[PDB]
Amino acid sequence: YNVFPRTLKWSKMNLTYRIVNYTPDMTHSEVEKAFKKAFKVWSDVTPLNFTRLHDGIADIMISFGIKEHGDFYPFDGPSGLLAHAFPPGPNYGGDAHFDDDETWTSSSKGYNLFLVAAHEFGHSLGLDHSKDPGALMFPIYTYTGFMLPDDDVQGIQSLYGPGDED
Amino acid sequence: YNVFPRTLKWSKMNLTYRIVNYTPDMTHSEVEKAFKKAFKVWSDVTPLNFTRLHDGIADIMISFGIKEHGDFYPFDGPSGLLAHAFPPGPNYGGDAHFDDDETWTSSSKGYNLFLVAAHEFGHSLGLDHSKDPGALMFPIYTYTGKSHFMLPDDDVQGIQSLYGPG
Ligand SMILES: CCOC(=O)c1cc2cc(-c3cncn3C)ccc2[nH]1
Ligand SMILES: CCOC(=O)c1cc2cc(-c3cncn3C)ccc2[nH]1
Ligand SMILES: [Ca+2]
Ligand SMILES: [Ca+2]
Ligand SMILES: [Ca+2]
Ligand SMILES: [Ca+2]
Ligand SMILES: [Ca+2]
Ligand SMILES: [Ca+2]
Ligand SMILES: [Zn+2]
Ligand SMILES: [Zn+2]
Ligand SMILES: [Zn+2]
Ligand SMILES: [Zn+2]
Repeated sequence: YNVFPRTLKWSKMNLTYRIVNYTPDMTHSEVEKAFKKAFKVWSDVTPLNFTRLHDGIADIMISFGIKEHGDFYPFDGPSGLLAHAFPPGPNYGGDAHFDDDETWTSSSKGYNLFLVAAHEFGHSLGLDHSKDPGALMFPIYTYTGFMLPDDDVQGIQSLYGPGDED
Repeated sequence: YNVFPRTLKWSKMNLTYRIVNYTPDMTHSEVEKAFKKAFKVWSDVTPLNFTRLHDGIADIMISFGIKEHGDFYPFDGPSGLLAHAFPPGPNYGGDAHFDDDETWTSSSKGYNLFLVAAHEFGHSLGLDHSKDPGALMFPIYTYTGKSHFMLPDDDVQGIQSLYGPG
């Protein structure tokens, strides 16, 4: 027999993602690089592995949409809500949605896609918002050139462990 | 940091359920008796008690739906997904939905509702799928043709590890 896990987390370490569509704001290449680096933020401190799929059903389906886009969390046009992601689970679980009424960038203008994605993928892996003001999972956007804060390290390792520690 | 905490088990032994609507396939009486019997499977070997409500909010809301039916876990017409249930918790937690594109029966002409409900209520109470091929919680429907149902030992040990013996 099997009881349900104590916390919402993936039960396998090999996860797949798919970029379903792209923002007008950045090249395909810029978006792919941003997401790849965002996943590496988390794989670097756990045993998780992320492989990209070009079609079909992935564990983490990533898309850009506006207003109503197929869930209970409609976006709201420019400004306000920027993105959201669903906790590990069946079907839409793990999926990450970005509001394409925002301006997404590879730089410090608008919202840096890498940084917001890194935050959203935290949710896709089972992290909620943190009260640690320095945490990646703190619910307020900040821009910098990346090292993952310790609060997020402790959080993600509480779920999946550290993977290779060196 | 914060993770998404799972309610492993119900915090209370006395649970309510409500049959929100009914399948065309069976009489109201047949449906009510199947669900009552499905709960009895679990209450017979634990301290859990189940009482039916006819109106308002209940711990376990039971309904029949087709395709997209309000939770963004859509059913798929005849065959495939038969039903799903949410693990213990608030909101949708505990709720059980049956695909009304399936044929439901009190016998063997279709899917026996009692059996599928007994399995689905296992999920409502915090059981995941078993790997024991003889378990009720094994994810493959089977019908024995016997007038009496005996809860397999795997499921008994499973549910009692959560709630203890009656
Ligand atoms: C909806 C708002 O949530 C976010 O998207 C979000 C992005 C983000 C980035 C940083 C950060 C920047 N440089 C270093 N860190 C740790 C810190 C918190 C953050 N939150
Ligand atoms: C696809 C979802 O899984 C189910 O709906 C399901 C129903 C079911 C019934 C029995 C059974 C019948 N007679 C005695 N047992 C133990 C065993 C396993 C089962 N799984
Ligand atoms: Ca917005
Ligand atoms: Ca998904
Ligand atoms: Ca845009
Ligand atoms: Ca179906
Ligand atoms: Ca409920
Ligand atoms: Ca039907
Ligand atoms: Zn969304
Ligand atoms: Zn967030
Ligand atoms: Zn449903
Ligand atoms: Zn099941």
